[PDB]
Amino acid sequence: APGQTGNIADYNYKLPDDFTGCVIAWNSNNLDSKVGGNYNYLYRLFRKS
Amino acid sequence: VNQNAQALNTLVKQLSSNFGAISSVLNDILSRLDPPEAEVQIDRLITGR
Repeated sequence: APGQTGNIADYNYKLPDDFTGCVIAWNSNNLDSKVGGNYNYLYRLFRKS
Repeated sequence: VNQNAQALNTLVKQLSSNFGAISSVLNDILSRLDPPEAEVQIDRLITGR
């Protein structure tokens, strides 16, 4: 959400207040998912600021 | 002399009025709520003062 906090919002990417688009999602579970977990994608959970 | 004293006195006392915000002191509002939700309270305080 624009201008709202969160774990991935604060520590990774926050949407700007000028965002006019739609938040569109699609289910990737039949493609990007792998057996035993998908280690290709990453995320940064913690940061100093 | 009484109209200037009473005019300046009302002019100072209106700073103590809250005008619809959480508190009349800007440090308690800026030191607690986040800046995007807080900016609405600042615009109501500036418009009242």
